[PDB]
Amino acid sequence: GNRRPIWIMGHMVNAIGQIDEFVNLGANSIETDVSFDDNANPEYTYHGIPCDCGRNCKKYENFNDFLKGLRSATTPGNSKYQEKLVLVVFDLKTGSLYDNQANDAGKKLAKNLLQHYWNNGNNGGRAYIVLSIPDLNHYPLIKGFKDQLTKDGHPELMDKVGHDFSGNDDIGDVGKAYKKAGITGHIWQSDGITNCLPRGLSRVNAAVANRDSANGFINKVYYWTVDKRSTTRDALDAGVDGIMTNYPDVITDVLNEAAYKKKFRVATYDDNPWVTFK
Ligand SMILES: NC1(CO)COP(=O)(O)OC1
Ligand SMILES: [Mg+2]
Repeated sequence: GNRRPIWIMGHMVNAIGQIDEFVNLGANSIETDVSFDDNANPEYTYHGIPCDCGRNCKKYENFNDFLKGLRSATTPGNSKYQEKLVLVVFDLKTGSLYDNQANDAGKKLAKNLLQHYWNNGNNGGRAYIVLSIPDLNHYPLIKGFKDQLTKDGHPELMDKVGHDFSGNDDIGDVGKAYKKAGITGHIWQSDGITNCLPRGLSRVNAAVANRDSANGFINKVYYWTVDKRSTTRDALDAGVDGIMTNYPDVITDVLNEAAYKKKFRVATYDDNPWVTFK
């Protein structure tokens, strides 16, 4: 059959200069951490210690500066345009917020993305965006984000927006969270653990099983963080759609192996990230 399109997701891409670094190593997507201030406004692209093994944890930007850089990287005609960069996952570090600030945080995020990434609809960045939320109880962030885009007069940008709950919750609990949020597509399911620790495939297999069932709710599955060729082959063998990595070149090398070239290909802008692969 057709090759499954694969997102090679650069991990912890939090300084503007790292966007090119990861894309030039083969990533067609990046993951960026978003810290929030005491008012639920996005503040920095900052992960902080502890972080993945082998990585500097403290590179960061003002969030809106990063967005402007991401916009340059994803706007056709810009001198820094990277046609290959087609998906950005924002790892929303909402751990610092009270639960009743989740909706507010979504609204503030939408205002920043609209102003600095989508440029108020004037020739903005073209990448698809995943809002990745680590706590199922923060699902009201999604409605806040959508209602703010709608108030500002750009509800159509939701077409470029998808969803992830990154806490490794039980898959049934995840689906109930989406049901409470009223979400019925554009769903990515993360599964994983820091590259510092070992992990098995039980939950990622269960996520794949949900995605490929007739009435599942997951559209795409990605495994993180994968820095080794053998783990990459395992995750591809299990049928994932995305691999998050500190080393995009390692993933690329496996995908260029002859047996994997026949079954996978690097996703491009015309691969809709919200559509389950068949
Ligand atoms: N959110 C994850 C999973 O997508 C895990 O934490 P992280 O900061 O390593 O980024 C990726
Ligand atoms: Mg992260």
